[PDB]
Amino acid sequence: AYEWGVRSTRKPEPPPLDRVYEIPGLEPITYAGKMHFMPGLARPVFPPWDPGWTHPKFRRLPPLHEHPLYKDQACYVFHQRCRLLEGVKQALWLTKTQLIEGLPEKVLRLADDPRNHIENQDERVLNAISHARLWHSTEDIPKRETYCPVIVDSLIQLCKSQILKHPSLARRICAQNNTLSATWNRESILLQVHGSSGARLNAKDPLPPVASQEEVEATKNHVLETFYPISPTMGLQECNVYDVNDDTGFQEGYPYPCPHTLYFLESANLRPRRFQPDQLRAKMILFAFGSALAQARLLYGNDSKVLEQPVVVQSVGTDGRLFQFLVLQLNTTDLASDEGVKNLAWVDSDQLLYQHFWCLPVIKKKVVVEPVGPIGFQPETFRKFLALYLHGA
Amino acid sequence: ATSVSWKSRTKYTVMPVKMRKSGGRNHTGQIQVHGIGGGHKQRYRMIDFLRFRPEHESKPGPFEEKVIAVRYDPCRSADIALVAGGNRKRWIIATENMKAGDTVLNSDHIGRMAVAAREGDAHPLGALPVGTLINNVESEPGRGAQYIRAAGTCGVLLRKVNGTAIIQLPSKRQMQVLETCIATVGRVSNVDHNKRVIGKAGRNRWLGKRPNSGLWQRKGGWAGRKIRPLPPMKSYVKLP
Amino acid sequence: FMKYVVYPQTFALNADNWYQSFTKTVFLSGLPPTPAKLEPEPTLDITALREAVCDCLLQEHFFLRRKKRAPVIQDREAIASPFLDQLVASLTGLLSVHNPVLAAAALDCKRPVHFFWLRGEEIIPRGHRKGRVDALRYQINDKPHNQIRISRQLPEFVPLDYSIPIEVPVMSCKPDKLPLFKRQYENTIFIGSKTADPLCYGHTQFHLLPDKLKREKLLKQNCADQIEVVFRANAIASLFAWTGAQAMYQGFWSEADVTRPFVSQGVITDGKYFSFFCYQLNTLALTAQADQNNPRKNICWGTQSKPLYETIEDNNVKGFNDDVLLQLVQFLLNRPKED
Amino acid sequence: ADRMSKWTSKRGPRTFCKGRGAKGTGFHGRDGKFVQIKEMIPELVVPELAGFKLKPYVNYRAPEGTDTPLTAKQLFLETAAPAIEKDFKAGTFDPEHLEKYGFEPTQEGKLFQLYPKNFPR
Amino acid sequence: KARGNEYQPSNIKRKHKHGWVRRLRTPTGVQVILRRMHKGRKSLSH
RNA sequence: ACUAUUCCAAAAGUUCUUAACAUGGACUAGCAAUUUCGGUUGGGGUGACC
RNA sequence: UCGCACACGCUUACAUCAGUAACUAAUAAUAUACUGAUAAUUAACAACCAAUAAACCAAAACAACACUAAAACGUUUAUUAAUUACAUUGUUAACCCAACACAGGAGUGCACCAAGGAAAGAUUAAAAGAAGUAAAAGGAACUCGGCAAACACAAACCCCGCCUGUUUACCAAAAACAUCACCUCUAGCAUUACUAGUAUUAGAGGCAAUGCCUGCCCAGUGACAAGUUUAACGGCCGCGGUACUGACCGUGCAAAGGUAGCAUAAUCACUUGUUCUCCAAAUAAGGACUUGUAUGAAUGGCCACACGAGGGUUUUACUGUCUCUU
RNA sequence: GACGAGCUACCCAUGAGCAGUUUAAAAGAACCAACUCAUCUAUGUGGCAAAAUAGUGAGAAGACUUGUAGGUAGAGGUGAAAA
RNA sequence: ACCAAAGCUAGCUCAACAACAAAUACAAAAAUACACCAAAAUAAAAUAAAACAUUCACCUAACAUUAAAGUAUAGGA
Ligand SMILES: [Mg+2]
Ligand SMILES: [Mg+2]
Ligand SMILES: [Mg+2]
Ligand SMILES: [Mg+2]
Ligand SMILES: [Mg+2]
Ligand SMILES: [Mg+2]
Ligand SMILES: [Mg+2]
Ligand SMILES: [Mg+2]
Ligand SMILES: [Mg+2]
Ligand SMILES: [Mg+2]
Ligand SMILES: [Mg+2]
Ligand SMILES: [Mg+2]
Ligand SMILES: [Mg+2]
Ligand SMILES: [Mg+2]
Ligand SMILES: [Mg+2]
Ligand SMILES: [Mg+2]
Ligand SMILES: [Mg+2]
Ligand SMILES: [Mg+2]
Ligand SMILES: [Mg+2]
Ligand SMILES: [Mg+2]
Ligand SMILES: [Mg+2]
Ligand SMILES: [Mg+2]
Ligand SMILES: [Mg+2]
Ligand SMILES: [Mg+2]
Ligand SMILES: [Mg+2]
Ligand SMILES: [Mg+2]
Ligand SMILES: [Mg+2]
Ligand SMILES: [Mg+2]
Ligand SMILES: [Mg+2]
Ligand SMILES: [Mg+2]
Ligand SMILES: [Mg+2]
Ligand SMILES: [Mg+2]
Ligand SMILES: [Mg+2]
Ligand SMILES: [Mg+2]
Ligand SMILES: [Mg+2]
Ligand SMILES: [Mg+2]
Ligand SMILES: [Mg+2]
Ligand SMILES: [Mg+2]
Ligand SMILES: [Mg+2]
Ligand SMILES: [Mg+2]
Ligand SMILES: [Mg+2]
Ligand SMILES: [Mg+2]
Ligand SMILES: [Mg+2]
Ligand SMILES: [Mg+2]
Ligand SMILES: [Mg+2]
Ligand SMILES: [Mg+2]
Ligand SMILES: [Mg+2]
Ligand SMILES: [Mg+2]
Ligand SMILES: [Mg+2]
Ligand SMILES: [Mg+2]
Ligand SMILES: [Mg+2]
Ligand SMILES: [Mg+2]
Ligand SMILES: [Mg+2]
Ligand SMILES: [Mg+2]
Ligand SMILES: [Mg+2]
Ligand SMILES: [Mg+2]
Ligand SMILES: [Mg+2]
Ligand SMILES: [Mg+2]
Ligand SMILES: [Mg+2]
Ligand SMILES: [Mg+2]
Ligand SMILES: [Mg+2]
Ligand SMILES: [Mg+2]
Ligand SMILES: [Mg+2]
Ligand SMILES: [Mg+2]
Repeated sequence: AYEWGVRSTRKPEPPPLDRVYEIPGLEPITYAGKMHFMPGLARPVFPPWDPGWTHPKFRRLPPLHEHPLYKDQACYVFHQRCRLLEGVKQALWLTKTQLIEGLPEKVLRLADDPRNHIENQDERVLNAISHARLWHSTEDIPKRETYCPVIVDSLIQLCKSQILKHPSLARRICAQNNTLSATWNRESILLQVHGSSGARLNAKDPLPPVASQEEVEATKNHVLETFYPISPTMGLQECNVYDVNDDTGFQEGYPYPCPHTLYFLESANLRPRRFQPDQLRAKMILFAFGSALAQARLLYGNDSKVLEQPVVVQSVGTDGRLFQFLVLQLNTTDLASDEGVKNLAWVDSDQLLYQHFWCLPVIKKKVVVEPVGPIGFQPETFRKFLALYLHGA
Repeated sequence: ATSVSWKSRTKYTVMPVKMRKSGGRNHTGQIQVHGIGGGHKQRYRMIDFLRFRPEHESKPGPFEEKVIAVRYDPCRSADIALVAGGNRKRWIIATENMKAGDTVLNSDHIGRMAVAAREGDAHPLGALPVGTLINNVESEPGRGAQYIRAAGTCGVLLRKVNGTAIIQLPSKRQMQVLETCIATVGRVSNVDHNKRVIGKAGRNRWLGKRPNSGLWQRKGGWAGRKIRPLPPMKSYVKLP
Repeated sequence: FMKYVVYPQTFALNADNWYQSFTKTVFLSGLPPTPAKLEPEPTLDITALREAVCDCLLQEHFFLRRKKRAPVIQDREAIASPFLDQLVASLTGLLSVHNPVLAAAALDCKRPVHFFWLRGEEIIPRGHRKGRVDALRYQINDKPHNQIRISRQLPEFVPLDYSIPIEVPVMSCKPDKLPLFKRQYENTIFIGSKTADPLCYGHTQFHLLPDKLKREKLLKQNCADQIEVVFRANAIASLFAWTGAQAMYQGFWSEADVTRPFVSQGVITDGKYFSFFCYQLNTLALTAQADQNNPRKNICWGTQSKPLYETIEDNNVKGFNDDVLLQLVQFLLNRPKED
Repeated sequence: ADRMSKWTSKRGPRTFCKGRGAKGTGFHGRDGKFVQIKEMIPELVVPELAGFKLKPYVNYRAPEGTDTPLTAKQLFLETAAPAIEKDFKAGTFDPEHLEKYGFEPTQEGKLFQLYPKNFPR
Repeated sequence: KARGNEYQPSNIKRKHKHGWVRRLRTPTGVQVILRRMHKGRKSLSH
């Protein structure tokens, strides 16, 4: 056991007590009388100091066990920034879910409809890319923290323009930074996703379940993958004080009660600061799961049952250059057992919007080889994006 | 005057931690050791040299862990592996062919019948066979391993006497230990570290190494080729 | 070179008269002349929009739970900003079904509007350059809460030669006494979007008022009329820049002047109280040179300050004023003339 | 180098900030915004002057006086002595509780205490 | 190259090296302060 | 002096042993300390001489 | 044509009005610097401006993804954070460090002018000195040397270093040092150096990459453990006889008797060694020859690429260096 | 026995700069500015200057320059040794 | 005739006797926040000895004064 302190650092131990405290019955005479240090006087010891009235700021931090909400049951918290080791695998085991490659076919047929495209699609999306990636900033080369939310919001604005053709879209309201508390029991281990995602799109009307019953029953047979050496819990935050209550960012009787789409941005500049595209997928699976379980226990309640009316949520997530689409159908409120019928997750991953961008003309041998702009454009990714936006109408 | 060492942190972490390098100075500001300074900026990874380290003191038994990744480290010759299991991640020193997506065993258990060693296997010496290749070797049981960490180097178990192992260090000096102590079986990563060639003075400076002096000296008596019979064997066995 | 930073939001005593002095602006109380040329569009639902507006107000001030704040001071800045954003965002789709111009538009979210311009003259008092003649320079750095951008210019509220009995206030002072400060750095002319953008023209803006400038703080400070003026000033600044940028973007400047008057709108907001503004920029030459004989002026029409709601209580909004919604809709329904 | 001149906030770098000796009214806030305490700002207590007759100067032929600086004892005589002889003559004198004459045993009760001297002026 | 310019004035450096504080932090520096008091210097220290 | 060496002693123990400190006395080095570098001399040196 | 601003640093040298006979200006005129009176820079810029637990292995380089030297930068969850108009402080300059109102030293961002500025107190038109332009014919004949200068701005061969780097602030920038490489010695190990390392590692040195090599010597002096070591200090022979030379022979002495190379050298002297080439002529330069009796092998020997503000020689071209000055 | 590392030598933190051209290349590669040094000559020698000026020169993504701020102190420091 | 020149005081020497108040050790003169504090180790050499190696009065201490006495002694004697 090589210890991790360095004696040279560790706060200096008390000077060994002056020997006049070694003599029974004797009164050590100390400089406590002069209220300042003196040599030649023995050194005093002092009562632990008690300012009988407690000042709120300067006081010694309340020891943690003292709290009312404190519980002795270890609880694993997951929040906005938690990093999971095996992203989708772990995500699923925590969630008791199975993943399917493509998006649901309904949303597909939405996307590919000749009718649902904008006026000039490529014009608009290329212009949104160029704006967010270049035109929105004063400086030549903007950073990720600005342009990522700019691109996501610009997409959202191109889709908001569809409300004229499809005026069922007035049913939706956006919400930023929403306290979300979802507590459940999974296989003797207590898991709670607690915190704020970036952006929530709420719908006035719930979402129609996208899985045929065949999918459900076939999901009942699926064997969950196990990663042995790794506890499923790894990448979470242990805690001894938490609240078990089912909360979504809103009180009773909210006019836009049903969570529709969640938006997860990666805005950071450092590579290691962001999420790896896998861990992102995980994070948004668990969170989508949360948004689902919230309503599930709102409209039905804490009882552990399988759902007769399947919940469905969506999530999009972003580098600003690269997207992850996800749709989550909650099928079960009893996850303690491992052997029941499982929720379903569709994930369209790593959908590249553009390849790479150039803000300055790239020049070789006194010629301009490459102009400024995006290289490559996938109308596919946007197609799916709009699609996920349009799913309620 | 006074300086503090950067080496202060209590918690084990996998995350790379920034550190202040000191060319050759002691805590006074004097120069202890010439030649050091101006390296490239380096982070330090916390390396667990105690390979068998039960995660919770509740369940004592033999471990298994997984290799997640293998990375270059600036601090040592050796390549390091990021290994996790249960709820903990830890860096340990990587044996030659350990690759990502892998399984590595730790055990303190001594069976009569010995065992068959994979590379990454950490074991009590006395439970290994008598010709094996070992590295990251501990002095006294529980201490953490000190000997045989460098790149491409490996030691060898010689014989087993009296409930005690005898091994051979890379200096070809032999070492006498209790059999109870843990060692990893194999050779350390990056075995061609020997044959790397510094191309230019620069690379040497990049390593943090400043030139030798320019003061010309005469070679003293001490110079020559010395031929010594081997030094006697180190025994960490304390007699009753 | 050296310039004066002109802030929209200000603690200065009378900023209005000062900024008119800067900008060559003339202030007219009351909304611009109603363009009776309107087609019989108003089939609009005031109940659907009462609904839509109070949705935001209530999500914000009641339903939506934020990680508990220790102040309990319930910052109006952190409170209103999301309400404002979600309000513009919500209303846009709705009114755009009637007014499709807003479907093609891009909404600007907290992004800078810059402007740079020359005005007046100075014999420089101190320095080794003392006694010499220098132009006075200003730079507006703005960060409106929301702007709206379109691909075509908005119709002028009056002709370009239109004149008024009211004259631009000339302050006797140097602006420093306002207070104002000279700090030099890069001078940017910016619309929120680079020149390359397809949307060259501003529609409206939305300025949430900063915490310093809350009403209550002003009445504590023994400041009465200032409550109004704070609004005024802000408009006369931002709008101006907002307009100017556009002009500059079209190739206009102080020596090319302007062919076709530029116009944008603005909405200035303390979370409860609103005010409504229209800027018509005519003269882009404030350089003393072009200025000597220059007849035209720049104009802002504005609304007296006014509440939206009164006293939200327990998921109900007690006080409400349709008037607000009405002029809001007015603004938001403004259109490029069609050919 | 200037040795002789005094050190002021005006001489140093950016980082050097030294107040000229005005008194501090507050503490720093959460956001970094600065916080004032209404109770740290000195509040001047001013009577109405209009109602009374007094002036900044006095008539010249108005007399000066025999100069008696106030002594502890004089004070004791004017205030404490009459009541004291009053209640010793009555025989109701209680050397134990002197509080009826105005004596205060210890000062920590009252608003303005003399010895630790709580009040500015 | 050309010399005599040696003193690059810094206030933080002036007061960190010759500052009253720094003198008091050492027995020797105190001796200095004293020696200067005994000669009645106007300036005890920076 | 000091840094290491090696030793007898001293201390603790066993019936001859030594873990870190550590004292006295020696040894062997390294690092070093104090101090000098005579006179004649057909200038001084080399030679020769006293 | 070194302009504007900031940081640092300077302190009122800044501003207005009045004064200057003299004091500052190295002169005057008048005044940013001398004198007096009186004023003055205003916070949004800047300084001040939270902790304790907890997850996070994954660079910046228009960052797609990678490179090797492995790279500073913060989000969120939880626990408490005095809650309340206005706190305090810096804001002038033509400025600083060089004793000067010094041709010098001075970091950053933007600009090459939209900004800043004057080389000449007045004449005269001597010599000598400084800087510049041009010059017939000639083209290095100058001279230690083509130093400087030029309508030239090309080639070649040498010695020494391998190379980019460093050194004597202020007489030496090199052939010195360092350096990749090669080599010896010393080390078996834990919280302040070395090192949060562990013998492919880390220290004390040596010599200078590559290529071919690196011979014999432990007697002396060290060094290590009596014995062992020279990629430790250090050494590496005579005297005669023989077919002008001496393979061969005698004998002595040494611990071994100097090899492979190389050679009149940056190598005591003799010495301008002998000869060949170069030139009309060479104590120069290159090639050979060569006992250097004082070359010579990691106190490194030998070639060779590239490299050199190193040190020499040739040629082209060019010229006021020179004939010989104007 | 005090005092000095604001110069300079060396670190230690911590900021900042390197345009164009050639190159598959940011390769202790080329060309050439800013920047950095200081070869060679002439001025200058109580100088503009107690080491400068003018030309001329080498390096110029590196063992590179440089800002602020700490650190080592004379029987010592520090040194790509020039005492 | 310029430049200059002269004053006698300021104080000194030796010896006897015996303006609050605020603020100050943050970079002193900055009312106000969580710690640490503090400590000691022969004086040396220059110089005398005609050099320099053992040694070289005073140099710390109080103890004075008149003597014993430059004596007994100690010294590369
Ligand atoms: Mg290292
Ligand atoms: Mg070496
Ligand atoms: Mg050497
Ligand atoms: Mg001074
Ligand atoms: Mg200051
Ligand atoms: Mg300053
Ligand atoms: Mg300053
Ligand atoms: Mg000086
Ligand atoms: Mg300097
Ligand atoms: Mg002596
Ligand atoms: Mg002699
Ligand atoms: Mg003599
Ligand atoms: Mg003689
Ligand atoms: Mg003679
Ligand atoms: Mg002799
Ligand atoms: Mg000065
Ligand atoms: Mg004068
Ligand atoms: Mg200024
Ligand atoms: Mg003249
Ligand atoms: Mg002449
Ligand atoms: Mg001439
Ligand atoms: Mg000629
Ligand atoms: Mg000649
Ligand atoms: Mg001649
Ligand atoms: Mg010649
Ligand atoms: Mg030349
Ligand atoms: Mg010429
Ligand atoms: Mg030669
Ligand atoms: Mg060289
Ligand atoms: Mg170079
Ligand atoms: Mg020199
Ligand atoms: Mg130098
Ligand atoms: Mg020189
Ligand atoms: Mg060699
Ligand atoms: Mg060399
Ligand atoms: Mg020997
Ligand atoms: Mg030979
Ligand atoms: Mg030969
Ligand atoms: Mg010779
Ligand atoms: Mg020889
Ligand atoms: Mg040899
Ligand atoms: Mg040798
Ligand atoms: Mg040599
Ligand atoms: Mg030799
Ligand atoms: Mg080469
Ligand atoms: Mg050359
Ligand atoms: Mg060179
Ligand atoms: Mg060189
Ligand atoms: Mg320094
Ligand atoms: Mg470059
Ligand atoms: Mg280069
Ligand atoms: Mg010339
Ligand atoms: Mg060059
Ligand atoms: Mg070169
Ligand atoms: Mg310092
Ligand atoms: Mg010191
Ligand atoms: Mg150096
Ligand atoms: Mg030397
Ligand atoms: Mg020498
Ligand atoms: Mg005082
Ligand atoms: Mg002496
Ligand atoms: Mg003597
Ligand atoms: Mg004498
Ligand atoms: Mg003495």
